[PDB]
Amino acid sequence: TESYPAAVANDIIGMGSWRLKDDVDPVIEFLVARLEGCWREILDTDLCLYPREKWKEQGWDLVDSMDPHQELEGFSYADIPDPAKGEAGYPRLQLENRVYC
Amino acid sequence: RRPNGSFKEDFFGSQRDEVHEKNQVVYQLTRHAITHYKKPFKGDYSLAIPTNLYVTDLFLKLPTQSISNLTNVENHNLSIKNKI
Amino acid sequence: GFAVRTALGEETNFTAADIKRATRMAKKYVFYYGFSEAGGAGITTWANQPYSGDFVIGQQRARKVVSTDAMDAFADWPTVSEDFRFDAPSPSDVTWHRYTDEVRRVLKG
Amino acid sequence: GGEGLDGAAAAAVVEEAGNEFLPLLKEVLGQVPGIILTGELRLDDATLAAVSRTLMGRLDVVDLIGRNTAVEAAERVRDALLHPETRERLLAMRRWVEGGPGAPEFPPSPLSPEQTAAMSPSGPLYGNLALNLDWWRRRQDNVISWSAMEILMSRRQVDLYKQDADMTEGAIAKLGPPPA
Amino acid sequence: PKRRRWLLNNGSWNFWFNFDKLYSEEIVTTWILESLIQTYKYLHKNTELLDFVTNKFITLGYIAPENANLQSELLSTKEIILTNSFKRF
Amino acid sequence: SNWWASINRKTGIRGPDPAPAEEHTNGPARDII
Amino acid sequence: KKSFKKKYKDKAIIYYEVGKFVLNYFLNNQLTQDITIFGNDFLNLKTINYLSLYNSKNKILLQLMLIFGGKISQLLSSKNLVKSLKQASIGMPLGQTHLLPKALSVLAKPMIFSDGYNNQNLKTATTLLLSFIHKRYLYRKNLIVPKLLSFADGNILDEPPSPPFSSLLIPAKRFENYKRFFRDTLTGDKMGQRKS
Amino acid sequence: AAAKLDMTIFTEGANSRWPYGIEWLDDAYPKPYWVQQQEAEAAEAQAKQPAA
Amino acid sequence: KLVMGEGQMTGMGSPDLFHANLIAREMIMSMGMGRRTGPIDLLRVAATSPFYYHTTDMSTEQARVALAEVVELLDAA
Amino acid sequence: PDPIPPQLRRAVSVYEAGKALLAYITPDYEEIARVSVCPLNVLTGFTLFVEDEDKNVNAILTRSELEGRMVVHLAGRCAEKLVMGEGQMTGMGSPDLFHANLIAREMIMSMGMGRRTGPIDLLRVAATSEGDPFYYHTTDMSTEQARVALAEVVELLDAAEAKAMYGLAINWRALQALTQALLDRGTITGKEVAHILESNGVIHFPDPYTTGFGWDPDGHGWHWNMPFSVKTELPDWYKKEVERYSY
Amino acid sequence: TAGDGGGLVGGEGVEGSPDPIPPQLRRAVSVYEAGKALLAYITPDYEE
Amino acid sequence: TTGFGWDPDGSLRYPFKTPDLSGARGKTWFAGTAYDAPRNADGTFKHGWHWNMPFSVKTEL
Repeated sequence: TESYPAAVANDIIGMGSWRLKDDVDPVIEFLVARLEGCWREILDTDLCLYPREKWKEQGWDLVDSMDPHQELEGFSYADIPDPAKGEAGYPRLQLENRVYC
Repeated sequence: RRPNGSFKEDFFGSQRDEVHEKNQVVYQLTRHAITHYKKPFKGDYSLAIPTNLYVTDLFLKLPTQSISNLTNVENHNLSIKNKI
Repeated sequence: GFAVRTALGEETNFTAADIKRATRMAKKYVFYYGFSEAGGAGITTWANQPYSGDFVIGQQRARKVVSTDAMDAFADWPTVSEDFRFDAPSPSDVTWHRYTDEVRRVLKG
Repeated sequence: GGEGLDGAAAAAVVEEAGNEFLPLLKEVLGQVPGIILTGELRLDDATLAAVSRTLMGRLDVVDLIGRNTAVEAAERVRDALLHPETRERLLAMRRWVEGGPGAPEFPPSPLSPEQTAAMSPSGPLYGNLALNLDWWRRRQDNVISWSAMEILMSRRQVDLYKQDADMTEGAIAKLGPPPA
Repeated sequence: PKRRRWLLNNGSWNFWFNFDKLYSEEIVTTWILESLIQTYKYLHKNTELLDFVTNKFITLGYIAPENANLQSELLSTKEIILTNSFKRF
Repeated sequence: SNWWASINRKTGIRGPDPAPAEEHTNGPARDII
Repeated sequence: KKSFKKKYKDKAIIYYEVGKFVLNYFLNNQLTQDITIFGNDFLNLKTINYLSLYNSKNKILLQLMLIFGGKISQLLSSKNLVKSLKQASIGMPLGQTHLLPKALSVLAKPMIFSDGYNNQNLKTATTLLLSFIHKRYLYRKNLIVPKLLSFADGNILDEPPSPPFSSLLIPAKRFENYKRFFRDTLTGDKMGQRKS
Repeated sequence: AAAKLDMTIFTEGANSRWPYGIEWLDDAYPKPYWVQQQEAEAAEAQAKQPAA
Repeated sequence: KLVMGEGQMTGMGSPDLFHANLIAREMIMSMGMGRRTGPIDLLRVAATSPFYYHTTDMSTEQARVALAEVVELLDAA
Repeated sequence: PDPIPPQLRRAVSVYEAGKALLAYITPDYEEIARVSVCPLNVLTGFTLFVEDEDKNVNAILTRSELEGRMVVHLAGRCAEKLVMGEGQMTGMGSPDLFHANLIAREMIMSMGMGRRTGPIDLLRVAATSEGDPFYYHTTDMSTEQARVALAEVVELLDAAEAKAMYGLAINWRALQALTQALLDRGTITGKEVAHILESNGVIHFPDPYTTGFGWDPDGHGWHWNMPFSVKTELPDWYKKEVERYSY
Repeated sequence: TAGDGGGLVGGEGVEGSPDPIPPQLRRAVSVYEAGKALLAYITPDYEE
Repeated sequence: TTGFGWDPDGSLRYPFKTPDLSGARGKTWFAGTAYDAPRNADGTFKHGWHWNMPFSVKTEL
């Protein structure tokens, strides 16, 4: 059985299970992975996740401009194609947040 | 188990039995298969009742499948099985 | 069986023992002996000849010879030697249909 | 002539076998207006024989294999002419396979000398050799048919070949073009 | 010994009986898909918990794929960690 | 009344009284044992 | 080189077991919302029989969720390599040069490292569902009519018994030539050979 | 009159020819060769029926 | 099925169902109580100890009719 | 002299050259031990691979490894078709075809890698009580299930055939060198295969699971998930008999 | 219940057999047996 | 039991005698054409399915 220090661990996880990865630039990927790995390795005895009724119940953890009322249950980034130029909704914007205490 | 057969009067033709005793055996066999299901001491570990075998194959065995839609096989995806 | 049914007015398992016997005979009527009209004459492309009882792992009883079922088997001449046995190719399930329909015609008449 | 040929067999023996392939191939090449046949494109018997022997096989078994098979192979040999990039490759393959005094040490390559470098490590298309087999497929069908003849054969092949199936007539009349 | 129970080769291929395979296959397929989809929909809303527990488990220890020559249950430290992780995230 | 007069095998078989949907559930473990 | 390959392997392996235990804990300890408990995930034959015969559809769906937690966990956490392979580089879908790097990525399956399920889970799942279907006649009871009745499809019509029962040697003598024909014409001596 | 039976006899009368009263038969089996010969001779005979 | 709703049924009664079926089989294929099948014996007991109890070599078009009659007996019951 | 005729020697040499070349440039594949064409004037040929015990069979196989094996198995038949023409193909490459078909049926019916069947198990390898070492347990399928599985198997196989053809076409010079070495010597070792292939500019296949693809400061149309359907035509008597038993 | 199979007992505590036999599974058994006895009573000349 | 049975429409016999593609749900991939996935009454896909899932769904026609 083998173990690894937490720095090596947070480098294998990477931008682990963000839902909007694969469209994120490699520099932004590097920075997000490093920052969140630092939070996980240094503050790992008190790092809660922010109270969910403040941000994650309204659905502000993944925001799409083509589906602001969230009728696709939060899979709009997959069910809806990209609008073409001049179409209603161009240009499309999507956000992903994470908040801790 | 210390060890009826109809394969003897079908292919070899023995028929070493009066018709009356054979008829009586048929009567009692039908009545026993049909009406001795789950009756104390008359209906027990008896292979002459088909519902006992149904229960056995329902709980012990795993789901049996239908026949196949292939050719050169028997009914399932298999060949004819050894004669001896 | 038909007498019990015509007396009681209701079917029974007595018929169950009759038709079995009759069915055997009816097949022997159509296939082996060639009495029917299955083909224009009664000659059929397949029959099942009996084997001798010498092949069965047999026993012996102290009984008398059966009246009909075993005294009518005096007319059969079974097969006794194994390398001279003839079995034609089995029928084709469209020919078996018509042959067993002849068996049915005999029984119904 | 039937001196002792029984009359019954003396009629089936003058069948005019129809053994060979080139007389069948020319009846098909006669449908394209560009080609003229010798002994706008000018082709002779040596070129046709070599192309066919490369693409189809032995050239005097047209009766053993059928006439639908020959007609399909003739369609393919017709489309294998009509542009020289493949014609020259087929002739060079024939010549290497025979192996006379003029065997050109190997046939030509199937890829242009440009696309070989377009997929070399120093090229735009190198990484394409790393994707799944799901990116390499040459067919896509959203409606799957009840026949396997319609899955692993092309449409022209189905029309030519379906008369040999072991199905009823109402079944065979359900395959190929709905023109019926 | 040929097969004698041909029934249909006109719009399908069928033999005598087999009047129950389409139904059984539809049932099996739909049930497996629905189960997979409910699993996906649950895990889709708990991604931070997945990341955190993965970090902890990697630093605790695990058996490498190649180092196994010859996961049915969890040890005790891993259970403390998983319980607290459900409480925090 | 005569509810048994309107019993249909295609559209669904149901008695008169409204769907005794009582149920409760523990986890799969506390159910198996 | 080997570093990245083992990174992929280990990430897959850890995400599997993490997602599996997370679904275990959730279903056992939080769907019900005394003492925290952890299941043992093994399905016997007696247990399959109990679940097949006496439980509703939702109990079966819960058992299946337990079986597939780990695969879904791997799925949620993998990097689709198509983007990385066709951005660091640039008939068949690899022939399209038009479109947009974003919609040129849905033309075929994502390049996940760990795809394809594990045979034990598939065996378990299908065994459970097949027990349910074939030992429980919901909505179709007229399908008990052909049970324990064989219709004599591929065989000889009237065949008499054999030495264990009847000391007659003709059916075996014909079975031998049947086996000769099978070897010579249909199969061969081994898998792969055109004929003998 | 109650001493009769309803036993069905399939190949009876008009059902003495190729379909033999089976309805699903021409969707399971290609028509044999001797059946085709029978149909041909019967067609030509019955077409000679008006001309005879 | 009438009380608990047709969805929440268990396999508890699958053996008794198979008993009833068996009755309808003998009445049709062993006692000649069928109407279109009449008095003929069709079943054979498979001498063995997949698992089968009965065997029959009747044609396919007669098997159709006999099974239709078993089914309508069960529907009426 | 030579007991063997020319064109037979040429065909077997091209076959073995194609198979060895594609087994060389494929990542994670085994090591070539011997490539021989008609050894001792016995009409035969083979490409032998080095059997390793470092392999632990309990290790699972990823999708890319199985696809690589499929391509290697189709390589030799595609080499024949590309060098000598379709009309000169023999049936010599039949066991390779059999093994490629085994692989493509087990990915779809044993590992659930088909997107249209799904996670359903229909095949099971099994070892004999020890002729071949193994056999398979199958499951009786309907016509719809079986046609949907067949479409996928055909897709896999023709894709693998296209990849083998490209892998041979971009290495024409090394293919020529290898078949000429075989025509002249008739038996070469793995060491010399490597040497002949490297001195002629062999081009390896990329491996996508060994690169970084990251970044460090130290340097419409189709959709892959479209819904499908199967088309069937049942008659009316058939629909009647299905409603009779659907109750 | 034999070498393995099983799945019919209900009081053994093992993973097969739940300990108190949940109540929704007792209502069903009672409904079953009640329907069977009711039909065997109103049938003329059945057993007693 | 003579005179009992079921009628060909389903009734017991005693002895003598479109989805709404309105909001965002209309912007999904094909959304109306023949290449769309099967939908429920309210416009959600059939089994709870989304184009993300790794398995396709069988269109009825």
